[PDB]
Amino acid sequence: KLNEIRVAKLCININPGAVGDQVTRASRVIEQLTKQQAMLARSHRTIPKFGIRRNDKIAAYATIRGPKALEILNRALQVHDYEISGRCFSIEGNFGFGIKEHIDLGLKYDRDIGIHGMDLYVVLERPGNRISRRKHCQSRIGPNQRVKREEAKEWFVQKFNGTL
Amino acid sequence: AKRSNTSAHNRSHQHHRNIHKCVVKKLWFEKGMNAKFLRNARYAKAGQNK
Amino acid sequence: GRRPARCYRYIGNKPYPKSRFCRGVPDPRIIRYETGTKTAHAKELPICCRLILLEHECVSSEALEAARVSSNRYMMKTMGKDGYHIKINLHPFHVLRINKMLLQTGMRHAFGKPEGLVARANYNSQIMTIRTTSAGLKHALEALRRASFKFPGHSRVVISNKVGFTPYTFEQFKELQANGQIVDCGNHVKRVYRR
Amino acid sequence: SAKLVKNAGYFSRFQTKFRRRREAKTDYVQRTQLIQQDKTKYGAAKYRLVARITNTKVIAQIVVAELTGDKTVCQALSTELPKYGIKLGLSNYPAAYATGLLVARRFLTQMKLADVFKTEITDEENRRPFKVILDVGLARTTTGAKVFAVMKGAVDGGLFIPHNVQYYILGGAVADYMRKLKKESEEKYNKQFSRYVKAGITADNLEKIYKDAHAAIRKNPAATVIADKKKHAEEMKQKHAPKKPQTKKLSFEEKRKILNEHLVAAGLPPRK
Amino acid sequence: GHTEGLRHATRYLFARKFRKHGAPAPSITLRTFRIGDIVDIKVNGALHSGMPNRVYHGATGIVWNVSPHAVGILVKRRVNNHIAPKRIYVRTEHVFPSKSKNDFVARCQANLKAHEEAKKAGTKIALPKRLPAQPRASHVVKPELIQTITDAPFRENW
RNA sequence: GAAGCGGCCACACCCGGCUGGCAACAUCCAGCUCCACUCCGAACCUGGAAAUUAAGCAGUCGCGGGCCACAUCAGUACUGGGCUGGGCGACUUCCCGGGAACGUGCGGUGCUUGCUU
RNA sequence: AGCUCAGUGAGGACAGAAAUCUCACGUUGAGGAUAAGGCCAAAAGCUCAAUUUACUGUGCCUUUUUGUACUAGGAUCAGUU
RNA sequence: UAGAGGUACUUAUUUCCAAACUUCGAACCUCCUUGUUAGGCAUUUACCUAACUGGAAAUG
Repeated sequence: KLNEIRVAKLCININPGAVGDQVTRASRVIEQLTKQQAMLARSHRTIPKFGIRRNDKIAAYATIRGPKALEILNRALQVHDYEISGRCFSIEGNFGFGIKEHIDLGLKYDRDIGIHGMDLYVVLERPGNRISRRKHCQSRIGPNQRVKREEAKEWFVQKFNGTL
Repeated sequence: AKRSNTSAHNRSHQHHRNIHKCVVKKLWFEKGMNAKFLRNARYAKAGQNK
Repeated sequence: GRRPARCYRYIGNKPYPKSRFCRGVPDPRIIRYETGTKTAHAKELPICCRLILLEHECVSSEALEAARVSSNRYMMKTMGKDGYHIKINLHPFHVLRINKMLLQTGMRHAFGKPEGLVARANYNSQIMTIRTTSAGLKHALEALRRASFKFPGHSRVVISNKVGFTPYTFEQFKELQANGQIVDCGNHVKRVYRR
Repeated sequence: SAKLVKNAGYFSRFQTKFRRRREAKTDYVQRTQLIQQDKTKYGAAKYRLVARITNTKVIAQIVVAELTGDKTVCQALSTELPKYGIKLGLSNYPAAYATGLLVARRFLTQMKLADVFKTEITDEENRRPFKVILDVGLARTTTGAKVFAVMKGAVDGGLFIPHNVQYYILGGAVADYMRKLKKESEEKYNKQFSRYVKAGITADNLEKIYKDAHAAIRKNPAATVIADKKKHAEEMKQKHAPKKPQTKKLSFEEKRKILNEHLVAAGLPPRK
Repeated sequence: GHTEGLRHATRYLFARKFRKHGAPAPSITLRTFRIGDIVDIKVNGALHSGMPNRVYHGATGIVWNVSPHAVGILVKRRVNNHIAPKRIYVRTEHVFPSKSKNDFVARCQANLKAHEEAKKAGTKIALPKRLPAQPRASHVVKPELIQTITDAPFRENW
């Protein structure tokens, strides 16, 4: 029961590309979908090539927990027919995937806002990852509770009935 | 023009002709020390003689 | 050009390396320190033959490259790039200086610009080696006789007891190999400490 | 494959944090300014009310610092509160206040100053009160926290704790949250308040029980005067001894036996 | 280019040993001092408020003032000809109780232990005192391991 | 034996195995008020108690990394005095004193201050 | 009061050596106006919030007494925020 | 300096170094103590302590 893998969170971010009212529009893309008012990312560097200042709003991003994060993956992976690459998975057993052609997830009426593509990313963990997060009696989790890459792929086939 | 800048050859000789130990008069130094301590140390002495 | 090396033989200052502070330094005459069959073994070339210096003084970089070229060209002539392995065990890090002079302002602001690299030797420092087979031990001694006239002072040529460049005697080497304590790296001997 | 962080060169260089920084229980920047006293006061004690809240238990102490180590003068603990009235909810907000009254009134009856300092204090020709500081710890100091519940118990008990500041107090806010599950959801009332139903105290009773808890604490504060303490400490080892003993240390003889039997598989015996 | 700064030529004085960086333990602040007490000044390199000078590192003195965080220490610097007194103020985190007298105070109490207990039986007292390390009484020695040391023939070993 | 509070602050740290939960610590369950997320009850905060020792924690194991200790290393390196000692010099015998380091070998891997069931 | 940096490792629509997001290791190598050297990790760093102690008045101490000062710094007392 | 093992880097090694490198660390130096030390008693205080038949300090 407490060796169950679950979805800890599903962190979206949207970088439109280029500065201005594309970013505040991309907040409304998050807000209606996620039901959560979006955090606005600031840059760390001037890069003249991509059209970026040091202190300006690049992206929007938001962090989804509970049943809501599990719900969106069911609709999101149905774009790809429950299929992603095997090399999506990181060494901690966390994976992500692209949805260009926004509105797929995603149903909506575009008018003032444009369509904007999506960087989804999932975080698979056990129960007791409290202990790294907390203040009082903070410590490291065990080798056993740490999610391997190959166990995470077995979860993905078991959960969604998916294929690699 | 260019003569010597310094020397310490026979500093030691002169010092030892006489390193006299300058002795302190008393250990308390009432210019320093806490005023709040010394304030009370007056009222200890003043009350006693009466 | 150069000074005579009797100028810069004995050591009358602290050591003065190439760094942030020295700055305007020319690179040394040496590039290669090591020639012959470099990729060999302890077991393949057991016999070794050293050149030991019997003085406390500076050795120039120009001497060490003169000694390499005279060593190689004798060992190339006799046996012909197969057996031998030459190595040089000084690296010149000390930088020399000059007051220049070449009207003039002599002895005022006397500190001078670096002229060349040098190596500071110590009494019984080995400044060269030749590792080889028992066939060409004869040729190794005749090489290091010629290389000794390159160097300042006087300097003894010695056949070592110990194997290769390893610190192990021929008697000790069989006991450790047999014990299995020692192991072989690509080159030289790597001990096994059982930890 | 990139640089291995954690060489020998790392671990040889590595300074450790103290111990209770590693175990992550004390802030030592708090503690060094909690303890300190002016050198013109010399060897003088100042007391500090520790009030750390675990799950289930609300612990509360009064502590003096010394060079050997800290010394509790008096202690009180929310598993005592069944005796005075409060059977369940021993880390409630009103349970935290009730321990605050115990720590006050036990401490004052040990010092024999019970007739003085009855109520809160709020100034000359009068005996000065006990300075007792709050040690919070690593718990965060927000308003309506259970650390300052223990404080308000200690102030209303007797002790001058300095601060700048009766709902939540006689079981309110617990009692309202009972009604929201009882009225609407019903299923959730069985999850949330299982034990309460079992007694069953009910939503209404929470207000009543606490007032008579505060009566009984003020009347008969001190309890459980056991002696001698050595034979008490011996009984607790037997009483709470694991049924299964912990693995015990292999001696140096039998370690070298087991080392060699492993080395027989891979060769090159025996030694160490 | 000789400089007369406050913190000058103290690269290695105010360094913090090795694996003893950070703030000190809060047991240090709990310690107490009095007037007349012998104390040695050695510095915490971390704590910058209320240091001594570089010169009074490793320097014994006597306490004369005591103040909320800090102790007035009387210390005898050697000037040029003569040994001047110097009234320092310095914080308690650079100051420790010195064990200069603890040899002397051990003996006085050990003497009173002897001087009383001689009278308690009484009987009659032998007088103990300190004495430098003295040349030995005669005595007899049987060993039963006797090696024979000799110089070996020299061999180079390179 | 467990817990709050600590003292010296790695014999206590770091990687990886194994054996334990009567109470206790904890994971955990839930989100209404106190208040909390420059988004999120993840954290912080508050109210729980269904089931677990999988993790933390506790004890223990590894020809483990590191740390600590003793013995060798070594009367070596260096060094304070002395010579109308040697040596073109550079440096260095000897006489009266002091005396390392790295390395290797074997051992160890927290000892208990005051209160509580 | 809360948080941890530099960097390395793997990931992630357009995305590239460099944009924003995520987890893991991370003794401090980053950063702290600037020279160089110390010092610092639930901070002295970074972020957020409220603020004016960068305040008033006299002695004292250190650098430095084989030469007393000014500069700079330090421990207090008496106030007040 | 120069090979071997991994996926130009990197894990262990190796030849040989630093006045403005230090994880160890001498010799030679330097500073403090070595006669009065333990108490007990009760006056003084506007100071300190929650409190005084306490602390701190000086008077006997």
